Amino acid sequence: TIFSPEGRLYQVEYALESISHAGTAIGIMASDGIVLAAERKVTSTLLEQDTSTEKLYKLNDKIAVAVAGLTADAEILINTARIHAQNYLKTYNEDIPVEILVRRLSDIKQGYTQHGGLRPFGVSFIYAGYDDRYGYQLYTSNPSGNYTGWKAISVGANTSAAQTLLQMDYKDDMKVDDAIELALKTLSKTTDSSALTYDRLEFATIRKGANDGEVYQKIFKPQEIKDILVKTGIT
Amino acid sequence: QFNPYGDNGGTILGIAGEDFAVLAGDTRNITDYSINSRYEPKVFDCGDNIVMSANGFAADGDALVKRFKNSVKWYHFDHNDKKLSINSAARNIQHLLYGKRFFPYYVHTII
Amino acid sequence: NSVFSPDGRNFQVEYAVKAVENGTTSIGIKCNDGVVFAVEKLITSKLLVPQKNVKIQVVDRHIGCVYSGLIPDGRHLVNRGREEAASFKKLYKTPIPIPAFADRLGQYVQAHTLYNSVRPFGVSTIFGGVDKNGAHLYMLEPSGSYWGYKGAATGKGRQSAKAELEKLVDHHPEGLSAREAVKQAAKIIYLAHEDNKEKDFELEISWCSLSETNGLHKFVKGDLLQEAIDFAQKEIN
Amino acid sequence: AGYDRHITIFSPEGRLYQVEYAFKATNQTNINSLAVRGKDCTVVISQKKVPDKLLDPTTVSYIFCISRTIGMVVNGPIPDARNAALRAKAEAAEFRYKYGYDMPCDVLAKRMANLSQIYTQRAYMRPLGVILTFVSVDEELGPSIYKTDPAGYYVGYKATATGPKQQEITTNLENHFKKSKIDHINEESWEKVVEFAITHMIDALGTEFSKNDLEVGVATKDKFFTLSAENIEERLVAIAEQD
Amino acid sequence: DIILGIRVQDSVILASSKAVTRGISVLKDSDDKTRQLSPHTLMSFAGEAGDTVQFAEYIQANIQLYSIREDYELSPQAVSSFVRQELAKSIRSRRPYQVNVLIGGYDKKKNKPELYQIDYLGTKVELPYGAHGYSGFYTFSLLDHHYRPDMTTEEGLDLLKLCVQELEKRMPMDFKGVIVKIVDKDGIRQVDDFQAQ
Amino acid sequence: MTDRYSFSLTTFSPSGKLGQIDYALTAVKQGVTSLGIKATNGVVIATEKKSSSPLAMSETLSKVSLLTPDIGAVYSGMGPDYRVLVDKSRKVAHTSYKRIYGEYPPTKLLVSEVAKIMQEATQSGGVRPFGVSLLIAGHDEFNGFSLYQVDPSGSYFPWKATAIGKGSVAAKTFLEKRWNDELELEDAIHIALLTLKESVEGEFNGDTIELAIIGDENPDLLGYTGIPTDKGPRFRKLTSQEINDRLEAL
Amino acid sequence: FRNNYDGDTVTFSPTGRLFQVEYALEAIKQGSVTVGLRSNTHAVLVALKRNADELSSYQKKIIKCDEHMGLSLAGLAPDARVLSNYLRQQCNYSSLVFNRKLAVERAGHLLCDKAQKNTQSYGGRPYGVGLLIIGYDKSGAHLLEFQPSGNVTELYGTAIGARSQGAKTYLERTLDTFIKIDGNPDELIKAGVEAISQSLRDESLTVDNLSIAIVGKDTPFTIYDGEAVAKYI
Amino acid sequence: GYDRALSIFSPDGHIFQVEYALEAVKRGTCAVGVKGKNCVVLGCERRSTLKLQDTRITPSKVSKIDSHVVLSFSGLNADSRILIEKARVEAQSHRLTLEDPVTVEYLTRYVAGVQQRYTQSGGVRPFGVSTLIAGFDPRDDEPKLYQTEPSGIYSSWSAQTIGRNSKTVREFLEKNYDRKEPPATVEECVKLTVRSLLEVVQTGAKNIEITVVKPDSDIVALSSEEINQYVTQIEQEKQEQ
Amino acid sequence: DRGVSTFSPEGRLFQVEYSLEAIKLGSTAIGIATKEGVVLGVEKRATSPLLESDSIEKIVEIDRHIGCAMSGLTADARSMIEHARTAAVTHNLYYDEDINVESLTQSVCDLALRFGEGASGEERLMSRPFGVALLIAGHDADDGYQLFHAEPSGTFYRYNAKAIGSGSEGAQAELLNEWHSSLTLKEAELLVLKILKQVMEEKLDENNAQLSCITKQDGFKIYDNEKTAELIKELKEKEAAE
Repeated sequence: TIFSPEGRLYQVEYALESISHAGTAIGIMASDGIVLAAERKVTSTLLEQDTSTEKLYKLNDKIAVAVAGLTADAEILINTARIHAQNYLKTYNEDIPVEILVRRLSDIKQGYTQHGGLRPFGVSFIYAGYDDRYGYQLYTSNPSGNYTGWKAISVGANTSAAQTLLQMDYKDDMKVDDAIELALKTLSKTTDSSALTYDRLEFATIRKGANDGEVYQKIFKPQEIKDILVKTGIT
Repeated sequence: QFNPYGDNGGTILGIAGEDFAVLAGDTRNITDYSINSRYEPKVFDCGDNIVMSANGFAADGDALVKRFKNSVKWYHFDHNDKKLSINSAARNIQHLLYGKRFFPYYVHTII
Repeated sequence: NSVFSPDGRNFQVEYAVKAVENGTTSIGIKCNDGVVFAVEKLITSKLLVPQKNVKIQVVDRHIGCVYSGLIPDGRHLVNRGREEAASFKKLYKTPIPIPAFADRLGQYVQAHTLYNSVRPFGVSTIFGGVDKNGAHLYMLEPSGSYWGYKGAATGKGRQSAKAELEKLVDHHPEGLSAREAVKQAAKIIYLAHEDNKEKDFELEISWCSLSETNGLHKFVKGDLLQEAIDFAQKEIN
Repeated sequence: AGYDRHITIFSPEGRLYQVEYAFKATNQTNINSLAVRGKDCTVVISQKKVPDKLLDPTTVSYIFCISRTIGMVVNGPIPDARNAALRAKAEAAEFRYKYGYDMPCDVLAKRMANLSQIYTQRAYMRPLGVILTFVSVDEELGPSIYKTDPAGYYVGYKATATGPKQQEITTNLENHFKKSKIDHINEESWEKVVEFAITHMIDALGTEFSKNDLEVGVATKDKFFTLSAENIEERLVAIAEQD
Repeated sequence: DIILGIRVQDSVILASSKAVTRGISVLKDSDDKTRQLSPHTLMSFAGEAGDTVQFAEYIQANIQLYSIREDYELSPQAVSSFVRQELAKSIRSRRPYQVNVLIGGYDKKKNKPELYQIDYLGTKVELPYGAHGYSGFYTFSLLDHHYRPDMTTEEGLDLLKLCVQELEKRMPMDFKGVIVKIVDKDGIRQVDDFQAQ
Repeated sequence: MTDRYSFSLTTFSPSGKLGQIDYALTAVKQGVTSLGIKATNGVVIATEKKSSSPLAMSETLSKVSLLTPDIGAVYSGMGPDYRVLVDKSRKVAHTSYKRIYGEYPPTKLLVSEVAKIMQEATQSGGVRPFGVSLLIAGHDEFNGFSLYQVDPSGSYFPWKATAIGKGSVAAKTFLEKRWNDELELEDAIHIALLTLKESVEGEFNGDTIELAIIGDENPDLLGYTGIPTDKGPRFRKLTSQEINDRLEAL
Repeated sequence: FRNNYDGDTVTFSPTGRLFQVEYALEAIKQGSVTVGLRSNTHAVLVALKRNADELSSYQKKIIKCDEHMGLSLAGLAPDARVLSNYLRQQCNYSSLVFNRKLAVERAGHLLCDKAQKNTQSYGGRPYGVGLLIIGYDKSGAHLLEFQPSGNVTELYGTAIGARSQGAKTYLERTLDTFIKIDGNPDELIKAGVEAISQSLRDESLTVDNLSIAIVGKDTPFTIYDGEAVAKYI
Repeated sequence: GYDRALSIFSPDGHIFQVEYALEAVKRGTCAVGVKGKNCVVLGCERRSTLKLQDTRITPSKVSKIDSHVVLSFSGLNADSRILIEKARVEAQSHRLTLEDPVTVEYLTRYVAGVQQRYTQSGGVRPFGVSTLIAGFDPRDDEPKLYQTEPSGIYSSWSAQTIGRNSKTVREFLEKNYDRKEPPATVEECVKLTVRSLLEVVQTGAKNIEITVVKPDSDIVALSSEEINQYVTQIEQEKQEQ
Repeated sequence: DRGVSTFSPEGRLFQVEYSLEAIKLGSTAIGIATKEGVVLGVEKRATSPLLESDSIEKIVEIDRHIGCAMSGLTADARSMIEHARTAAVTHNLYYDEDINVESLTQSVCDLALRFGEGASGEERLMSRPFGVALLIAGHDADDGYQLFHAEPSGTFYRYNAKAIGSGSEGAQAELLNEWHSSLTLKEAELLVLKILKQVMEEKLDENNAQLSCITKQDGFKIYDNEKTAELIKELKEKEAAE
């Protein structure tokens, strides 16, 4: 939590460096939905994929996060973010606006930056959320406690390569299905694996829920990723 | 039940002349219908040409006179031996008393 | 301090010992119904008031303490010793047994060798007295280590004093009297002054004997002090 | 001066130097101890070395009566030994008050082991330079020996030894149980179990003992006691008229 | 202490007594028992002497803070839930706030007027019309009869006139007339001509 | 007296590593090999009882521990660190779960809790990470059987099968070959016994091997009859005798 | 031997020395000179005050503690304030609780113990001031020398500060003369004034230069400054 | 509780942590404040490492404190949030107890106070933030502009700038700001603000934003268009030989 | 690099010595004590022509009878002034009189001590010493007009005249000659102006230098720009003739 002669925050910079080695996560924002895609770091055949979660977490019913960094450090922050959402619902009888929750988590991170002599959390988040003030929203936060809003963004490994590709193929008027497609395509080319299989992927979407007028969160089942991997020409 | 207060009687009197003042009291200390003492002074020279009496409940009166005497001592320490003016004493005594607004010194005090 | 060196020793305790070795020399002698305490007071200047910078300390009414090293550390220790004696009496009514009092100082000193935020004590304390079953003498080193002694010595002249003590132990196996141990303590302090002698020194003796003091700690003054000084001045010439 | 040498943080090889140095410290007193189990008793023996002639030998012990039933022998410097002794007494009394039965040997061992484990993990506490051997006739387990070290390690033993010549005493005992083929000393009286223990201490150390070179603690059903010199002397006389 | 609230079709109207009485004297005949919580939310209050203004002003501060922090006005429903939780906390503390409130607001997101009645225990309920204390014993029945869910604001003001008239006939104490205030899509205004109308 | 190290002893280095965590894993490496295998009707966890001198009583050391009547744990790394984690884990299963919901936690959530205790030691002032890696095996009504690994960082992941410690790399390979998703429990035990024969030098028998299952409910291990609505704990420590019997037909 | 062992007070050096305590002692050397001496009926403090500029005060160096007790400082002045303040409270406690004037010797033990704790606590520094303590109690006149190491000693006379050794040498030899100045205040003050001279390359001692304090049998602790010290130059 | 002192003095008499905080400020994007005859104008720049942002939701640089006072900053963003929140609370708290909105001077003195406190407390680092605070005192019309820095120093400015290449824009402002005649209108005050930013930013596209404050809580943010209208005018008008 | 309250082998506290170096880097403050009043003068030193010069508060009122000029890291003086104003007001509340100037200074110097790593003080809530010195001037019935220099060490000194800041070595030597025990108030004001003019980096005018005094009869007044500009216009003319 000390300053460099240059005016940077040593431990923060080093935490970002840590994140740059973690499995890539991508957020893409459509006109009618948000996509979350994330890649599991060099795994094995015996690793259970069914009962596994490591990169995509449900925060409440209208907001989810993609994790890049220390799994455990994220579990801590996830759980207090889950509590903050419930506190807000209790106080106001309304679900928490996506930004407000994001600001709160970013403030917690900022704390470990300014006081207390404890190490920052080695965690970056992509927040996908919906609320009735701003519609669909995609946010990013990192160890420095800084947060920004995005049309498409990536965190973790190879963000330079990933960012270039997203800038190339993204356009404001996309549908969720094309965003899903774009998400996989980007990860296909920034992987450190031979190819991209189903068991190395986590996938989630925040849609307007087929037919209702209500918002739906879908954490893609193993088999469902395998399916979505076929149609888009990757098998 | 325990009653923290008592009444030791006595009567004090203060009269201010042009260039002098007097504070007087009886020397009798009592409990109910008994005499505890026929000579128990309750008017005190407090230094800095101030005389004080805290009449009523004698235990409370003594605590107060003690604390004011000491208040004078520390005034001298903290304020380069300056004489405590009678008005400054009075104000200081207000603060002493009000310090115990919610568990008072059961005394009528004159300086 | 909370630091072992690779040999298993504690280098901060070890350096404390050095400060002790640097101090004035002080002794204890156990006698057949009591204990005697003695210390070397360096006269830095003629300006010191004689008899008036008392180094021996009483704990409760029956325990004496003397120390060598950093005097403040010794005093700090006795203040704790006094609270520890008061606390035992308060709860158990009886005054504190000596072995019990030794461990109370023991554990306290030892605690100051456990954390890096505290430093060990720069004193070795000799202390003892008479409890419900006899006389006891103890010496406690900066590490918290202590044992019972027949005789004890610490400070600059510890070797020469320890030698004399061994001679006494070996040549009086039947026991030594309170009067005798007082005279001998005076001898041993004079003999110990050899290794710290660029300065003049004042003697100080205390005792706690079942018969000579009714089991209470007293300073040796007047006739009995001068008689001891004489005995020493005689057997040094 | 690397920090991983001064406080209990890991070294690159996943090591804790302070703990290692604490183990070194346990040998500082140059004393060996051993414990064995009888049919219905448990015996601890330790060398007693009184070098200084000025010392009162009666006050020089490394054996502690923790409760009515549990005895403890320490290998390591005395101040740390007494620290762990006072604590174990405290803990044994507290157990009885809260739970209404006597703290068992193995549980107190575990509790002290956990305490030591804490110093292993927290930076402001140094480990204690000691190995603690706990002994009793447990009301459920029978004759018991449990031993803890500065790492926070503890285990139960058929028999055991500690000190500079630990290894020689161990193999000596190992070899005895290999032949006798049982996990105890098949002897009715505790006196003969002590005699056994001393005998095997002698063979492994290559030394003769007088009464003032030893310290014996015995643990029987509902009592742990230490032996006086004259009790030891009578034991020494009995080994003399056979061996 | 009269605290009345009526929710018509396009607005909410609050009427609050103007008297402040300490012991044997009426100290003021022009008291505004009301704080504005946001451009489209109004709170009326009655209860124990000190707590009354302290509570309202504290609620006001918090809502204003929220507003500036998000550059966004909280819904009546949300504002009222905040207020309820506050009282619900308070009721079990060392010295509870003894204050009853009505919250009237216009929800711009829904284009609906809303009236909330909350007592000092933190009992919240949404109502077509509401009151606190004795005033309800007279009004509720009068409003049960004359009230319609689709009245204009002008009609709601005639309904209150009937309520105040009844209270002036049958209440023992002189509450020195009411201040009336409307909350609609345009905000909060005061009908400062109700007393001699 | 009082803690003077109120800062993290585990901090990021310029390259992005967390030093003390790495070194904790290095400590885990030197640890004795241990493994878990998930079957269709059970889970097996097993390890070696490396006895320090045959005078030590192997049974008196718990390397495999019951955490809840349906959950067990085994470790590699530092025994003392494991022992305290077991106690804290047992207690937290009660204070955070059973005392609230009146039922023992599901496997994934107890693991989540242990992971928290471990993460905290990764970040709190004046502490070093735990020098262990755990394998936690259990059953719960809604998730069935599961197996998890918890590392010094507080990271955890589920495995169909795995091994940790000394001969881990080699054993992961051995398991990969022998694991299929149709294994009965007795098959998994057999596979575990085989996998563990690679790591061990000297004697290899029931008195040097600790092995526990999470299987069927054991009604006679419950302690009481009369509430037919639990047939007991699913956790069972295999006896020295039971191991040797599966070694003869090995 | 001198390197990494002067970090804090919680560190002993391999010699067995506490360097932070030793460096604190050094602050005294750099402090202005002060003298203390007593007979059997009185005790006197003579302190030479030191000006920062020709336009400045000669900083007070004598602090009154009770009606029967007081002290003179050399070193960090703020530290003299903390300790004399503590001494005021202790004299005060003794008076209120026990109606007993605090024995000078006990005041010594109390200062020793307060200073000691700062030679053993991490994150705290030793005191950086020496103090001379005079008093008249139930056993007569007393003088004490306080050192921030915690070491306190009772003496007939002494001096601390810049070139103190001169005054201390003089007093070591004048011993049997001044001790017999009984019932003669001004002659004891004179012996004090003459004692402070043997420590002055500086110059003459002027009106604002000099500060004297006295306490005796029927004399409460009084400080004399300037005008009333002129008769001693 | 960790209270190990981070901000200490160096031999030359400098608090290095405070010093390196200024370095973080100079690293941050530029901000300018210029005050007119009946207004104050604040202007900011935006970086260019990425350009796939969602500007609808992304935290704008000029923050509202109360309805009549605004705060802009150069330095660490995450730090500025913490100052802004605290300033917003104090604003409300002052209304609650003095029955009056804060003066601009007071709000400044408070933020500068919080910044100072963080230069002398155990286990905390100074704010890598320096601020411009602008607006009008309640029921007053004389325009106010102030600046605070990580040390806690604060003062008022006819015009001022902070952040990267502030040196150059302060260079510009010193030439073109006449004390005798402040930019008499909203319009001619926004012009001097846009000019002064152009030296540093490059294209006046999605990189320059402006905010105007008049008396009695009148605060309007300009759009890309209305800014582009100043960008287009100055580049064409001020090119000729 | 070791600690915050550590001693050098010379017997000085490092941090205290280094704070004094910070004060040397500060703007000049001058105080002159007479028998008709005490004058305090400061150098504004705006780092830019755009800084509004009268928002430079380097002379502050403490009570009606006590004023204060600062030098160094002036933001550190905020809490000292706060503490002084409180101590002065509080004293009036407890004693129905004015605080003595010495007592007020001593109270500020107490605040200045409270620096340490949660030290064996109590608690010492403050990590470093103050980067600012203060000239405290005022009047009381007992000791009349008084000037004080209060360093971040916790030591204070009474002066007839004093200069602190960058120009202090040269200014103090000039004060040595010019000060006599019969200086009128008007004479003293001119001397402050003169000495400031010498040591200031800029040319002295009413915008970049501030004058103030405390008189028994009018208390602490800050001289507004127009009244000071006249004293300058009166100095240049006084020193034209000589």
